[PDB]
Amino acid sequence: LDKYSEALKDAQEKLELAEKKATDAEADVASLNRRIQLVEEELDRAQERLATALQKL
Amino acid sequence: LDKYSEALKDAQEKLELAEKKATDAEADVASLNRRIQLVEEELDRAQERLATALQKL
Repeated sequence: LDKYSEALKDAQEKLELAEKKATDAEADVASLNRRIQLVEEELDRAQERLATALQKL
Repeated sequence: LDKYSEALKDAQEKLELAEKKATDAEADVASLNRRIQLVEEELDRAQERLATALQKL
């Protein structure tokens, strides 16, 4: 009962931590998706500014 | 024993699933991290190309 209870408190805590890791990994997926998109948008802007600088050049 | 064994297999399944929520979220953030590294590297390369175009300008 204890082998399972202990395995459970550990599986359950590991779950809370895996769920937390998932929460954080997902928070990071979302925070990075935001950041990736921000760098993609800023990249498009750098590329547009580059096309502009190159046309001005 | 069954209550703990079941709660355990469920904590373990939830754990494997949460680990996969995290692994998939990790795969996604990792994909995104690769994208931020590549896009941000291009942001900076575009920004550097831009700085170059602007300096040349």
